[PDB]
Amino acid sequence: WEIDPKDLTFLKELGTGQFGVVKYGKWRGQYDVAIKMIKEGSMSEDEFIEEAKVMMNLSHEKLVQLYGVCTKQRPIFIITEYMANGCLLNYLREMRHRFQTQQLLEMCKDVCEAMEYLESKQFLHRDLAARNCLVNDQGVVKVSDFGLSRYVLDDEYTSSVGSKFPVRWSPPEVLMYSKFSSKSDIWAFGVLMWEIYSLGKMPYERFTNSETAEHIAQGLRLYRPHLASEKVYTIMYSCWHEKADERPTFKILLSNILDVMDEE
Ligand SMILES: COc1ccc(F)cc1C(=O)NCc1ccc(-c2nn([C@@H](C)C(F)(F)F)c(N)c2C(N)=O)cc1
Repeated sequence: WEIDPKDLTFLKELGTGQFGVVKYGKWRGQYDVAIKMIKEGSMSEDEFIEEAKVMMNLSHEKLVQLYGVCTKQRPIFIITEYMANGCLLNYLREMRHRFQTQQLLEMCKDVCEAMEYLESKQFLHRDLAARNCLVNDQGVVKVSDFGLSRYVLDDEYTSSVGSKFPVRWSPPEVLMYSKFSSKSDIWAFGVLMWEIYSLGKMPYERFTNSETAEHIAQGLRLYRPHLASEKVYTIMYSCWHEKADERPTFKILLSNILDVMDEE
């Protein structure tokens, strides 16, 4: 799990975010990697380092691989698979100019495969959204930052009443009782399908976070994006049953997605 910084070559800065600056580089001069230089005070570093091996064991082709950490310096670096097309949210917005609707369903299938694998390990993502998915050079969407919110220090992001909490991707039991489960990741997956079919629009854009929480509690749900067929909308809507036990599993969503692919 411990990578020697001597083996990294830094080649270009890709951007920055909540948890630090990201650079593209090579490991041992040969293998592409992305390197995130963790923002001081943003994460519970000792706890993340001890459990970096846990996340490194989650190996599925549709999960962005965590390769290791560099911890013998400040700041700590997190080394991952390089995703040349960057975050899915921005990539959807760029796609508006040139795309086939069948590509949208393939993106949903990629994320659903990763989530079925996490579900099989009873591993909660806790913040599934287009901004936490990445896209590689071949247009494959993969899920990233799985389980990271448990190590975030800022309560504005982790608390269900924090200004920065992902309210628009949360079911009623998370907003009210902070009750996370595989079924809250299912709800967020339905919102992510809506983000894909809306080419990166913000969910519930006319409403504030507090209004959105009330809207959801009243049973109101996102509309069908015009690119989604009624069969696709039925799948995303199935993620939004008020009762968590009524929502499907990722194995069921994957089969439904594969049925629509085989039919349309
Ligand atoms: C799989 O990783 C994890 C799994 C579990 C967990 F709990 C935490 C992590 C984690 O912290 N990973 C560190 C990391 C995260 C995202 C990028 C990245 N970001 N971006 C862009 C948006 C940008 F703009 F930031 F560069 C890429 N293209 C990136 C790229 N990989 O090409 C790089 C490294």
